[PDB]
Amino acid sequence: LNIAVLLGHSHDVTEDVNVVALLMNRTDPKSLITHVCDLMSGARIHGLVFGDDTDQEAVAQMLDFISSQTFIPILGIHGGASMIMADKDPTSTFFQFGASIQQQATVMLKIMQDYDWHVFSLVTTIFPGYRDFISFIKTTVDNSFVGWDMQNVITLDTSFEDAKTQVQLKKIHSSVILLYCSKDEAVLILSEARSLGLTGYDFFWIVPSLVSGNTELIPKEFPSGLISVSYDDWDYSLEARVRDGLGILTTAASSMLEKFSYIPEAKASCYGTPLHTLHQFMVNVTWDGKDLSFTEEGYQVHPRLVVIVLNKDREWEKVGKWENQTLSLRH
Amino acid sequence: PKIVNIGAVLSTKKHEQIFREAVNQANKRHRKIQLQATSVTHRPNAIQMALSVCEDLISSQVYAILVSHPPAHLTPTPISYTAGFYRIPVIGLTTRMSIYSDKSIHLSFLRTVPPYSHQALVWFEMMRLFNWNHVILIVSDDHEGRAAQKKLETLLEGKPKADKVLQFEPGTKNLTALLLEAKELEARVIILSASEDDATAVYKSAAMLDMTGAGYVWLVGEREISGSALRYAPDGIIGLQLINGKNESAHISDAVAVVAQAIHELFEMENITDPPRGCVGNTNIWKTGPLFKRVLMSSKYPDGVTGRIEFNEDGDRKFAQYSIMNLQNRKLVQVGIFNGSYIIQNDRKIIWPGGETEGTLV
Amino acid sequence: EVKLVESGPELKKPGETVKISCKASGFTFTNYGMNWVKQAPGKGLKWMGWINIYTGEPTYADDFKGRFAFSLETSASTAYLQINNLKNEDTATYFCARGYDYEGYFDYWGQGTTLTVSSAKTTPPSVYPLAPSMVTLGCLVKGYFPEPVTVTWNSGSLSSGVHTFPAVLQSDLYTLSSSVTVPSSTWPSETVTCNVAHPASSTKVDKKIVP
Amino acid sequence: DIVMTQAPATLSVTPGDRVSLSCRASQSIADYLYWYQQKSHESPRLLLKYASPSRFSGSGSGSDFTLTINSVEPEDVGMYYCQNGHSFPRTFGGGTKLEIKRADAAPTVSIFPPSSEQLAAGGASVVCFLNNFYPKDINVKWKIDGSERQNGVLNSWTDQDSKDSTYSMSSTLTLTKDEYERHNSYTCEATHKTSTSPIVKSFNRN
Ligand SMILES: *[C@@H]1O[C@H](CO)[C@@H](O)[C@H](O)[C@H]1NC(C)=O
Ligand SMILES: *[C@@H]1O[C@H](CO)[C@@H](O)[C@H](O)[C@H]1NC(C)=O
Ligand SMILES: [Zn+2]
Repeated sequence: LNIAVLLGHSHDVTEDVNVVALLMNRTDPKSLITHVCDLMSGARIHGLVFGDDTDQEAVAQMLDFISSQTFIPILGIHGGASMIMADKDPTSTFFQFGASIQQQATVMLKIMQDYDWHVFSLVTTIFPGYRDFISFIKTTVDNSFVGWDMQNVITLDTSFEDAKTQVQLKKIHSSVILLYCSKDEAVLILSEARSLGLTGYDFFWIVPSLVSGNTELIPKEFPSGLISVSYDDWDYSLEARVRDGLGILTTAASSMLEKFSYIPEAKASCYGTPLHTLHQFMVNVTWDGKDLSFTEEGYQVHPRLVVIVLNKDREWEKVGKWENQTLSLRH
Repeated sequence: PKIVNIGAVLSTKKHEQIFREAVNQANKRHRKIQLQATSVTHRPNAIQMALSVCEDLISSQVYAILVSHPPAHLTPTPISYTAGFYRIPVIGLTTRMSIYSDKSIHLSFLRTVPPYSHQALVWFEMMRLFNWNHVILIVSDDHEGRAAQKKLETLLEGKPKADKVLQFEPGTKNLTALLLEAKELEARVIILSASEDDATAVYKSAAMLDMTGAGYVWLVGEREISGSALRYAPDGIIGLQLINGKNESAHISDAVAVVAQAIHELFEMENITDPPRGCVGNTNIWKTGPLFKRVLMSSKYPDGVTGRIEFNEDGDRKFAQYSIMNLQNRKLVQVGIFNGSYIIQNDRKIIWPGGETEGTLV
Repeated sequence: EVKLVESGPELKKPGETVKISCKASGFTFTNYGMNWVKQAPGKGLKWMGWINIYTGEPTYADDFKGRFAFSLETSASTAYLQINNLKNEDTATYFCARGYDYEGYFDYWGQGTTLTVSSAKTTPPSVYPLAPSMVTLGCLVKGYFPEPVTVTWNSGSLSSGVHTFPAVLQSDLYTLSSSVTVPSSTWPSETVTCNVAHPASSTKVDKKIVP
Repeated sequence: DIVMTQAPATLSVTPGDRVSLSCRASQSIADYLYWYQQKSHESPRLLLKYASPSRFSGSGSGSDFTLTINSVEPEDVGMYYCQNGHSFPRTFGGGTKLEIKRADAAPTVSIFPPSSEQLAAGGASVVCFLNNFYPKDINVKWKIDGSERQNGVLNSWTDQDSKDSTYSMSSTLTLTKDEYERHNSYTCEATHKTSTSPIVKSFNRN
């Protein structure tokens, strides 16, 4: 019934259903808790649709924590709230509009297959998720046919001295490079690879959405011709994201009208349990053309995956699409 | 002399006093950098605990936060998320749950205590002491049982045909079909990894198939020999007890000893920024956060009260010493300690399940 | 942005009842304790008690055991202080200080609530301006009761070089004076205004200074 | 009940010296010994936490504590209380007033005759301002036609300034309208350390 929408100043956005719209550019842990708790007390909210303008992945960590304490369904729509890293707490109702690491690697492998990029090297840090990324593309290459010659994976550590990252980076001897690390670490790795002559057009760097992140904040250390798989598709308008988020909640509310005969009233206050929540009837929702169903881990099943390249004008160019029929449609 | 603040979330006020004294003695051990102690006790709810980290701890620019448990087991989580937002190292002192070893959730988390899963390091050592080459591993199908299984099988493959694994959903009381499969696999040494409630269910069903008797060796950890699990535990069982794992004063004065050493190592480097001053209006991480975490995990403190203090790649404590307990005549008897790399033989008699005797020979 | 704003000064006859407020801001209200400190005009600090905020559990002192009561309103983030059966010894300034970690140090104080407990008629003050490289002017506030009176120059424009002197008791009538030193190039070429406000009488008077 | 006793209750330091204010306790209170600074017209401010600005430092630990100021500033003028936070009831110390040394400054004397608004309303008060001087010791005598008068004189004093470090005083001579017009000469003399001759400021109503 009563739903709130929190967004940032990005993408130029200015404003049964009882939507409460607000906009603030403070996304620290205290500001996130304060907004949601002050929204819960003073407005019996049954669901939240959140988005921000930063690359802070820990915002999704805070929203999941708030959702398990307030019992409020929260939908990460844009920014760090939509970055997939930690698995959703089972006792929470926090879901995000994004893809998993294995879903991006399937697209990354599909790109290399269609361009006969069989020989490739692997470059990862000790950042969480690297062993998941290595294990997936290794088993997918070892048994199933998408890569032929994969150089042994190179492990890095951006926190160490440049000399340490430089000595380890020269071991790459392949034209295609899969680079998995944080966006903060990528600024340092790609700025040093440029000094080693490894960011030219005779090399193809493919990075997941953990490196690209926001399609709006592009660091200058990203070399021209950087290939990435991201889900902040600028054509997936922010106006449409909240429409999909609202559609999931309203459908989950009407589907919770009969199995139980009510809608869970908002909690009394954060500052000094329900028999039924909207946890079910929400992970299995179809709205308009595509199904917006989630997984128990938190991420989407059929996400808006897209392939982007960094133009020489310091801009991202959309040259691929995967969301259609589980196939890669290059341009 | 510049000020370097250290945060803490402790149980009682008396423990906060010990924390300030630990920091006080740290300043006596050498001058150019003075450490200050900032601490609070636990809060009623997790939201107020999270808000207390921002308002009371991060607002004072803490380089690290020590977290201990409240009086009367996942309470470090609000401290982990809030301070880990800025990549501030959080040092756990009491919690032993294996969920804090997953850097995908708790990236900025360390521990002066090992998780329950690292008890497989002692199980692996006894398999070498008695030349055991075939064991049965019964774990619960939860986050705690998966980690004990993976840690044990990793130590075996790093020289899984040496061990069979049987899992069960937690809360199950009908373990009749489970143990029957264990008996049909030529079982001799059974290694169990489950909670105090789930272990009690395994022990009761063990007395049904007469697997409590003279033809089996039971090797367990700490939760399986505590509380109701100890009442139904088979006579002659062998469990573990983490030495100093429950003090909270030993781990306060040891965590401070490690943090103080790592702070001085840190300021020997160039380009160092101060930690965030409060939460509100700050969305970027502490730039020195990741580096200081790497300095902490690389720290080696051998002169600790709880033994040598080193951390692994996940921040879990290494070189932790255990107590090998053997239940005989309804009383736990220490038959030896886990030195930390070896098993020191204690001149006591091991009584196997059934009545016969042996010792931690050779 | 942590602030503790108390209610205004009070005037009560012996045997009445006062209720002093103390609203908080900038922090989670239910994570701290609220202490109450009394200070007599010439004397020093005396601790009255403390009330836990998460649990409305007051803890009064032995001297303040009987008539003082600590109230709480978590919805509005405000603590109260109620005093019954007032004596002549209750005339003091009452601070509310935040208890750190409930029972720790007092890290944030209020501005203070001045309480006057006597049986005298409250009279509005009388204002008489004083006129004579640097020129110093004056303003005389001559008979009034009770004590709390605020004197400002040019509504806050003149805030450098102001000497407001403490009042003197004179048979239930206070009297003070205030001086303002200004350059010779800012008078009488510029206008000088003496502001006098008396909260007990709810009166404000403004007197200019003309040669 | 624990009694907090801090001695001395008054000190005079030089701008840049090192001050050490001690605080003693009857019983042992571990390190639960807080410090507060109450300036001229403000509420007290928490200085140190658990016996430990960058110029204030704390030492001592059970029954004997100390508050040290490695470099006193003119804004350090005020009161300093030490609070016991170890046992109920919470008790404070007696306080210690911190005055500061300064260079001798002659007072600025200015006398003001009774205003027309007051004479037209009964009574007459003659105010005399002596502002911005050091040290604080000063004598003020009222003279009417060369005769010293002490009856009906009200004196008030300001605390030492946090920026100027000087003192100021006002002296008012209260008479009746009959007594004021009865005479002619009204002087406000004063003798201070900075004066070889007594500073006199007078006015003739004629
Ligand atoms: C160790 O812990 C026990 C109980 O946990 C406690 O009684 C004892 O004093 C502690 N010893 C120390 C801190 O040396
Ligand atoms: C463990 O034993 C080895 C050799 O027996 C010895 O080097 C080591 O010091 C022992 N551990 C401790 C903690 O003393
Ligand atoms: Zn976007």
